Amino acid sequence: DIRALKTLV
Repeated sequence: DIRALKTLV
């Protein structure tokens, strides 16, 4: 879930 700044998945 938390990595960098998610947009599409």
